[PDB]
Amino acid sequence: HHHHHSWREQGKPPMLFKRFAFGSYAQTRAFLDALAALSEETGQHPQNINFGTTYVNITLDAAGEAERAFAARVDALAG
Amino acid sequence: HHHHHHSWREQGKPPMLFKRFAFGSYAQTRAFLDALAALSEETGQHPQNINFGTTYVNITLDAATLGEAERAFAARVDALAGSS
Ligand code: NI
Ligand code: NI
Repeated sequence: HHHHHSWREQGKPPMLFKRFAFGSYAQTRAFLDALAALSEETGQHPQNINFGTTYVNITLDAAGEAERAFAARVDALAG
Repeated sequence: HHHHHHSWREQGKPPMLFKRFAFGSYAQTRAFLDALAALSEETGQHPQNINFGTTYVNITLDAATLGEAERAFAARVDALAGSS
């Protein structure tokens, strides 16, 4: 049990989707920088990232244990 | 090479400008994304949405309009992609 907003599983070949919210552009930008660093280190890239000034939508495609662990590393970065 | 000189597309009910940029590698896409963040901070102008993968970036600009401030932002984004 935790207090993070859940990742939603959807689509025929399943995907994990989550919308992260931030209080300002600077907080969104700082998170996107840490998310880029995470993908660069791991070689694991979400299938899609899209963002505005106060939100980041992330979609992870089925490679599973590894997808859930990457979603947990992203949740840890958000807070 | 990919082509970055195509026109921005005008689309949607309150008009928006839309363009997709494609790159040959993650390094090139990432350099463009980092330069786009610097541009937004320089201008204080932020796209409505930036939507990307490892080899492409889709940008949507909203009406402040649409006027010349939005078109000038679009042209500076083209110059970051190598088109001027
Ligand atoms: Ni052409
Ligand atoms: Ni050519």
